[PDB]
Amino acid sequence: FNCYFPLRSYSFRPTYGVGHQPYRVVVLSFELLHAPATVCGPKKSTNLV
Amino acid sequence: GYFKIYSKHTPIDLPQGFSALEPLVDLPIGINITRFQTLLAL
Repeated sequence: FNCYFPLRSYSFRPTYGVGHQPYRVVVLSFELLHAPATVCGPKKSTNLV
Repeated sequence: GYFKIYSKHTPIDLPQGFSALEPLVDLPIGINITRFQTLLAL
């Protein structure tokens, strides 16, 4: 009584609505510090005239 | 935050002569260093 397990299990089914559909989520957090930033984006190289 | 290592190798107290040191390695470590130690083989 008044004691519950803190974790509840999602009961997903393939016939549920959009409000209950399973969504896989990835959160990307980008941080910059005093160290030299190394996570660079791809640099497109133009042909040389 | 950049660790620069310059190296030079020569065939031969300190020898008397002149020899420039070319850069060897650049590292983006970004840590604080204030002390060091060598390593030996027995």
